[PDB]
Amino acid sequence: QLTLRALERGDLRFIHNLNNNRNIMSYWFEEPYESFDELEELYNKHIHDNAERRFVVEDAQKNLIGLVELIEINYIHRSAEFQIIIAPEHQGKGFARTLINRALDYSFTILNLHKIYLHVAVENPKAVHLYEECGFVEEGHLVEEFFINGRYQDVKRMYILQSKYLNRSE
Amino acid sequence: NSQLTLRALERGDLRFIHNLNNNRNIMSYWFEEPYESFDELEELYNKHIHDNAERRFVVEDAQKNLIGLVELIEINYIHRSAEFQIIIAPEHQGKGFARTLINRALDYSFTILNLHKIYLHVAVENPKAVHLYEECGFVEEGHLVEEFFINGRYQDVKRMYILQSKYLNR
Amino acid sequence: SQLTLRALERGDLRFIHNLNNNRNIMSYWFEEPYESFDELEELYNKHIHDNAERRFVVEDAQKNLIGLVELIEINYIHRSAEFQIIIAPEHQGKGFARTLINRALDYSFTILNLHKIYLHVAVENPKAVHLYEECGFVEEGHLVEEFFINGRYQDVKRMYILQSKYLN
Amino acid sequence: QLTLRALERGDLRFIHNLNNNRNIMSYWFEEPYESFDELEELYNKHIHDNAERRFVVEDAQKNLIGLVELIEINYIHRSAEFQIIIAPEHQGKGFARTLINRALDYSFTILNLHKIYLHVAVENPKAVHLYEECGFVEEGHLVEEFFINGRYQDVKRMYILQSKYLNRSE
Amino acid sequence: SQLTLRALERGDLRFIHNLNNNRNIMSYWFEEPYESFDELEELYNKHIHDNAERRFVVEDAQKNLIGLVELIEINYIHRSAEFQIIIAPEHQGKGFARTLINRALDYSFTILNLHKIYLHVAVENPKAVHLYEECGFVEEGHLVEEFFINGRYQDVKRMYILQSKYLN
Amino acid sequence: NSQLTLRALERGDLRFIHNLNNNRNIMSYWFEEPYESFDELEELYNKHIHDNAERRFVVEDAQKNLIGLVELIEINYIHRSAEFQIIIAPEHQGKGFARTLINRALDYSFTILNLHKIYLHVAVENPKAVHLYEECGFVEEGHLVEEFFINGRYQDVKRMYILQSKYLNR
Amino acid sequence: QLTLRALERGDLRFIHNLNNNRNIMSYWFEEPYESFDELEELYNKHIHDNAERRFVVEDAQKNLIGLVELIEINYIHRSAEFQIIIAPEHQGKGFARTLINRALDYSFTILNLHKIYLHVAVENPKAVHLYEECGFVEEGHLVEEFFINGRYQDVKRMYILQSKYLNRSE
Amino acid sequence: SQLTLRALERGDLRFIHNLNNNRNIMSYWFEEPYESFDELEELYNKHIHDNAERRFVVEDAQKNLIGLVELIEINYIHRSAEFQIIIAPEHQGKGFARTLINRALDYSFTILNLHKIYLHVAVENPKAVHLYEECGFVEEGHLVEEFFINGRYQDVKRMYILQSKYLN
Amino acid sequence: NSQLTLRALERGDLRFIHNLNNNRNIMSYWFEEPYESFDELEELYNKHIHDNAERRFVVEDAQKNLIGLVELIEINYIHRSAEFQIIIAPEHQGKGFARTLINRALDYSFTILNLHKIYLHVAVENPKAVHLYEECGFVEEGHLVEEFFINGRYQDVKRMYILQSKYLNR
Amino acid sequence: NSQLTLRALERGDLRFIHNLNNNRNIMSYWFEEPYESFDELEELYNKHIHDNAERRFVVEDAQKNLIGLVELIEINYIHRSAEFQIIIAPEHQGKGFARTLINRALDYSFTILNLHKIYLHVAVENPKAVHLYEECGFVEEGHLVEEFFINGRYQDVKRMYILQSKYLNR
Amino acid sequence: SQLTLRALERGDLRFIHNLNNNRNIMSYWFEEPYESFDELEELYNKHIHDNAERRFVVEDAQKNLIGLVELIEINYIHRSAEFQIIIAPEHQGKGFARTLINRALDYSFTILNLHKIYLHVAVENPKAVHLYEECGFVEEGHLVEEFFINGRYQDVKRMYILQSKYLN
Amino acid sequence: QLTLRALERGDLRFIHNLNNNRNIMSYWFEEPYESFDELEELYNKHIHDNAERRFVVEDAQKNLIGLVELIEINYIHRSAEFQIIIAPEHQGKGFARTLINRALDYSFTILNLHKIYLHVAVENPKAVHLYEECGFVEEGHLVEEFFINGRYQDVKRMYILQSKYLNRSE
Repeated sequence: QLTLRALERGDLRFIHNLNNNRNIMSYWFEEPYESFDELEELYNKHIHDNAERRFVVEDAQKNLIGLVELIEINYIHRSAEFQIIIAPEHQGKGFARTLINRALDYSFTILNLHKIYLHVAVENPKAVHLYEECGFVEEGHLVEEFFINGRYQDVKRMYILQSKYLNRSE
Repeated sequence: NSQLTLRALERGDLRFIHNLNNNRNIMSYWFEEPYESFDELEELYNKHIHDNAERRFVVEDAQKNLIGLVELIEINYIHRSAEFQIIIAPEHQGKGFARTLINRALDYSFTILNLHKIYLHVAVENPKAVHLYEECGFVEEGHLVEEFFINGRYQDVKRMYILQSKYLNR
Repeated sequence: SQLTLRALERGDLRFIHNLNNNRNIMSYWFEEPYESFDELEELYNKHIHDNAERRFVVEDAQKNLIGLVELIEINYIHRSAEFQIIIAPEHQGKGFARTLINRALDYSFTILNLHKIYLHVAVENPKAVHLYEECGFVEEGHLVEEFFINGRYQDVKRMYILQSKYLN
Repeated sequence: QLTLRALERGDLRFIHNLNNNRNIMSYWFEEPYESFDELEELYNKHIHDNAERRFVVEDAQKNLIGLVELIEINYIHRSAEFQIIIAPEHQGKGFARTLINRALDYSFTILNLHKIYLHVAVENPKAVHLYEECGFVEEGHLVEEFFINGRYQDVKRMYILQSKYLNRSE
Repeated sequence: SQLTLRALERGDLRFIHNLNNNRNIMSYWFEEPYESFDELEELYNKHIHDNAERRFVVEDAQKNLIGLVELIEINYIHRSAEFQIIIAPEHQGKGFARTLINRALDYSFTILNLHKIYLHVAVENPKAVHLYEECGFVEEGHLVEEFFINGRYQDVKRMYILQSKYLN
Repeated sequence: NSQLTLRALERGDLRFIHNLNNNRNIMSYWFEEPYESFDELEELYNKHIHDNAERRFVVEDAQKNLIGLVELIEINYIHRSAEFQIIIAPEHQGKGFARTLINRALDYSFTILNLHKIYLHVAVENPKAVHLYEECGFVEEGHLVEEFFINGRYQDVKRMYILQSKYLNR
Repeated sequence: QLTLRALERGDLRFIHNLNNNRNIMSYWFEEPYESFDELEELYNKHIHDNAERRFVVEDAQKNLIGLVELIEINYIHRSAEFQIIIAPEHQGKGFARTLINRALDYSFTILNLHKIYLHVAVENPKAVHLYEECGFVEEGHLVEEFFINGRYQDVKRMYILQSKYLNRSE
Repeated sequence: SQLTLRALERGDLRFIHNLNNNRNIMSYWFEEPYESFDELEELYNKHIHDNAERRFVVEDAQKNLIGLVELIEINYIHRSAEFQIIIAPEHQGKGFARTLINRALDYSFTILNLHKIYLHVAVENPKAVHLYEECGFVEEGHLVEEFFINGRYQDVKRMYILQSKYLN
Repeated sequence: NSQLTLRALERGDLRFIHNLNNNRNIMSYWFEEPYESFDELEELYNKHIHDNAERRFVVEDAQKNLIGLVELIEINYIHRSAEFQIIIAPEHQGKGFARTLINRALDYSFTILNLHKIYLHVAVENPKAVHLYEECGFVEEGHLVEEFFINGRYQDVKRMYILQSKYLNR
Repeated sequence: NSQLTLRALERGDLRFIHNLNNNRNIMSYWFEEPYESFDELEELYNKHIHDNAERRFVVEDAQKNLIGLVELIEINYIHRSAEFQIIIAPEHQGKGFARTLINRALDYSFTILNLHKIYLHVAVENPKAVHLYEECGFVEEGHLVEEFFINGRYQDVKRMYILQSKYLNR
Repeated sequence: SQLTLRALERGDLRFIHNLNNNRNIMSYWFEEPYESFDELEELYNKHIHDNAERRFVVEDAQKNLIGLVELIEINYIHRSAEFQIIIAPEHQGKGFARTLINRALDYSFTILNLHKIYLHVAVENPKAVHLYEECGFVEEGHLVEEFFINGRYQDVKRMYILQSKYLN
Repeated sequence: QLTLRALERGDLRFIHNLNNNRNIMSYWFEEPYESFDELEELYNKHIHDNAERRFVVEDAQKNLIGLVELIEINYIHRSAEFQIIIAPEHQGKGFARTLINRALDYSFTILNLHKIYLHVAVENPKAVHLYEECGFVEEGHLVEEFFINGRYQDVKRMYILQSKYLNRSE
């Protein structure tokens, strides 16, 4: 029922809405301010940048569900950072696990990456737990790494390896 | 009240900005010349799309009437300071929006941008505005003598500030 | 209160093009009455950010375009500028010049903080000379054969007014 | 009833038609081939070129009657070449003399030129005679100057001076 | 006679975008199935004048887009090129491949004056290998763990045909 | 007949040119590859707008149906020569337009461009076209051996010419 | 004995040395890091910028003594910020007062400015006192305005007016 | 015969830079005495092909640079220009001004075919006013508080001479 | 000791940097590929002249021998963090410069740039370097699993940090 | 004599050209203003490197002294005409080089460029030059009235020509 | 230990130009032996930042240039690259090839983290084929009439080695 | 003893000398005028043009002997035009046949071309004969193809095929 596809110029109004939402951008440790023009100019700049893959998530109806991104893709170390956003209107419909799996399938069966890692607020224990259920393991607890809502907060760095993902069941 | 929102300035808001920027009585509050072609406005908007030293916001109510403008300018990377400036459109002056909007600007400065100090300039000959700012936590740190040429003569201005520690501990 | 000056905009260029291609009108500015819309628009573009001029269109309360007022050669150090004005043919003879001249001076002296505004006017236009005198300008020069206009060289008055005089 | 005005981009389709007409271009010693794109690109190139003035001729109805041009304007010698075309549909309505006078008025009373000259085929004696009636005098008979319709042809160069034009009647 | 090859055009890019973002299809070309329309269109623009490739869309008599055929890495001296073809899902199983393969060879050999056409095909696609053999291609290589596809490295056949064989 | 006209190629004629340029049976007569995207065609058209070494014409009948193409290429400034090439669209082949169009091209070459020599190439294996050109005054000056690769083999072509003096004295 | 002249490209090595000196840049509230290339590229950028005047100070021997700058020159308000540096090797030779006077003469008798202001650390009372002796008066005491050597510090803003400078003695 | 005017060249810019940064000299031209060599050289470059000015350096027989003469704001239609001249400090008081003024007029009137040359001169420089009168210039304006110079606004004479007067 | 100095990287230091960047044993400490043409180095240096997100320093002794390199990268404007990296040239390893240089980098970060947190990466399999950093006040916040490909296999790295408040209060 | 050679103008000849172009007495023969900075000369030389409408030559003797300049300008592609102009440097005037150089220019025009007609302009008030040209085969085709402003007044000029057929059959 | 690979630099281009214009040498790479220094240098410039290749020059202990080694068509996903090597004529026959081949493999497998290195070698060069076999490469293709070389089409072996085999 | 190698920028002075020599350029039907700047700019333009190969000929001493070029290389028809120049000082030393063979070897054994053709004046029978001895055969006698030294002249077009060159001896 859910499909990941490449980000397109016609999806930019959707991204713009997310990028200016304080409560969504807080999960990505980003400032919730971006004019359409900054957004669109940065999109243009990175069209041919091989160090990132940005995906939009659609349901069968072709409602826009959210965003998945693989960034800082490094081709010697074969690692990338994974980050995901599910739009407020679709939060709590049970789609996260499916989309995490899609991202990992893409990473490990298409791009042939070795390692995917992510950052998650220590004060978001529900997401830490979801990630662990999907196979990620804590490799760091970064102290006062990000300033979020008036104070410095700690974050977990978590990872999963291609070997585990592909071979755990063997 | 909670009805008001601050959001990034967008290209579709420029006709509203053009109107304020060509209004002598609105520009006088910012000590700026009330002359700007749409082309100058737009080309400067284009020039500063990626300028990290400013944040320009448009104020809207629940029905999306444009209420005014809030800007943080001269944002400094080391000293962690910025200048706050505001414009409430004539038809909305005196409604009680100002205190709310000042608090929103400070929240953005202190809880998102992680700045140390916000300062502003306001005319000595506008004592009721000075009073309002005092009630909002700003304190006078300077009284600049004959600083700006306005309406045929030079005027004095107060320089007023507030620090992050004070805002966050009130 | 009825007449207002506002910055020249791209949508006003057809009006300007019309005045700029009118022989009678451009003779008051000592300018050649030929300018394609492309030359006009390209020069407009070129000077968007030029701090040395301020070009204004005059509008009545109904938003009819009445004329143009310009402050040019604005100098940073000397604090002087040249003033020029055109009232469209369909609106001359309605007594608007005085109001418009005073608005230009108010702008120069209360907003731009200039020290001196000067202008040039044909010696053969004594009515305009008299009007400028009534508004406080005084002759400081009688330029001999300064401009070629309709087959002959003509003389022009240079007239000025200071900030100190205007504000007092 | 006739008016000369600056050539505009919206008159280019009219010029294009003239510029591709063998029997009209022969009077100007030009090749009758010009794509709209060549025409338009050359127009663009010369927008700010002070060495030429191109005019379109209209009647009161605002029918396009023809073209008058002053080219190779030199500002030390104060001379320019005059050339005119009346569209086929308006030839023989007696407009040439009026338009020659307009061009001379412009040259001598606006641009303050000293001398206007023109070239006319020796085999176009009617035009040589019209020009003489309007004050031009032959200063040259250029031998085999131009290749026109399969052979080299001779042309008259003719001129008029500002002094004569302005002062003849005095 | 029903199917035709013609040059790829800008109006065909939505069709290509669809195939280029389809995982199943792009697996036949050993390519990553992600390409924004902007990347596609920008690369199209970049290669307009590139003599080293010829990209074709396949159309039936009704002008339905059936697939794509490409001649790439066309070499000037060696007179070789790589052939690749995609038939859209909605049109596979209709027996068009043979016709299309022959059209690509006709183009290469009767129009471009090439000496050799080669292709790559997954060892795990024996039906495609057999089809290419029927059309005159012969295996010249069995490339070991050449491409990573769906979580593992796969082997591919390299197959070729010469102009001399095709024309005789 | 006199119904046919030659005129400069224009941007609005390019869809017609695209059609001919992608037709294998039309391009074979010019020894050119029948593949050209509209973008290649248009960008090359743009590139050559001001190229004085060619003249490209479109043929139209009285009702403005597009009949074909005539081109003079490789026009040389010193040697006063050019290559003539023609295409009559399939639906108009065999109507008797060709002789007229060849005469129009020669008239343009000799009476307007003042060229000395026009030459052309035509397939030896198309003897009836060779004959037509002979009837039109062209004479064979070469028989180029295996000059062009066409349809899987090399073909010979005649090189045929006509001089200005012959055309103008017939 | 001392002369102020425009900054030149051959003075850039001198400026580079000052700009990378922690104890000199602290007086200007600037970070003491600037590659020659950043310096030179910024110089190039600002060649025609009318909002600043940068001067080098020489003695009769043509030793480079220091730097004087007028920045943020505003031509409606007629104000500018003054800042000065005397090289370490020339500190304490009694040149500051002379160079302050030179700067004020330039400001008020050449550029026709109305007001010059400066910023000086509250913890640099000797300089505050020198400035007062030269006619500047405190108009502000800016609280925690700048981060300097591990902590936020206060600064005085001080000014002098053209009227006072020119007319005090009258 | 000893003194000559020739076009300004790139190798003369150090001389100009020196005069342009000299307070006493630039006061005669009502200009700010600050110009980096880069601003000077960049402006020189910008105006290489500008037809509205002619800048000259003055040389004696030994090729010593004596001064500068400029014809600026040359107008195409009105056939007027402004003349300005500087004689380097080391060469003032040698009586060269008269010769140089006449050379500038010869250029304007016998080469550029101008109708009018005008200049501006400080009212507080009566010796220069007298010299220009001796060379045929006459006052046509007394501009009030036209330029700010050394802390105060000063008046300047505008003076002119016509081609007809010069050639006869 | 006090003999060592940090200063901005300059173009004349690039041959020294080229040497380190092409040394497999030096680059291994930074998890980077030891291949960089002088042209790549120089062009990237040019590209980043005005990049405010990094500070690159060269270390010199009293006699100006080049000792090594210190860099603060990924400097963030909001979170007030940066990554610290160091290289001591082979001939100067083991001399006792490292502790000094680490303290100099922290002083710059905390007393000039006003950063909140400095972190670094160091190989788990280089325990003595880990120990040194611990003695210098860094604490382990992560142990990144198979993070980098080095010499034919993946290696783990410690992520270690220090905060401004700790450095400034020691 | 046969000692003289014509060759293409080169960049290393521009100082010689600068000298002639700034000489009032040399430029008067061409009716041009004797003012040209080296930069104007050089930049125009650069602009016209590929201009096919002119051929500029430098004259040298056997010992390579620069003798003068010969130019063919306004070379027309259809009409097969050009304007001939010459300058003999002052020190070489009166030596008998002129007739030779005129014949060399005509040989180039008629035997290499295949032009039909060469014309020139020469002052009516320089009758001995007119005579020389007549002896060289040029014939007067015009007497242009007050064509050029020279030395304070307008002067008349002869327009003289020679045709290819006459030159080639003498 | 005597021989080293280092990145190609601008100062090494004369050496490369010499090899690139040598017919005998370039025949081993199936390349045309013509390249002006300007084409070479311009292409070098173009590819400075191209991540898909690594070009190396080989030096002995005395810094004499011995040869060139290149890793090209480096692929991001498949983790494959093509290896090619040239030893200058004056240095062939000294037994350096083995060392250099192993250095290229060490780079590919221990630094670039590649999965597969392949190469092409003329069937008519059995000595080179044997040397590559000794270094662990195995034939995966025999490409028929792949390259035109000295008047005829020649066959080439494609040979490969995997990371797993090299590291174990 | 003779070697062909790619043309280089340091050979341009040699080419310039040839390109300005009337008696050498006549063999190539080119105008003998080319400034160094035109030459060098055209060289630059064509650096990457795959449709030509330009070679210089050296002897063992590394004297520059002449030039060989393959131009208009077409990669579908596999044909190119061959042209050669031997410098005047080396004419008649018997090098032509060797250099023709070198060019043919390059064409047919390196570039894999099918056909090489050339143009040679009918009035240069010695060269026609040399070419025939080297295997070229006349395929055309082009009538009044080129204007050379005051009149139109005829030229032979001659060719040789790869099949003949490679297989004649088999």
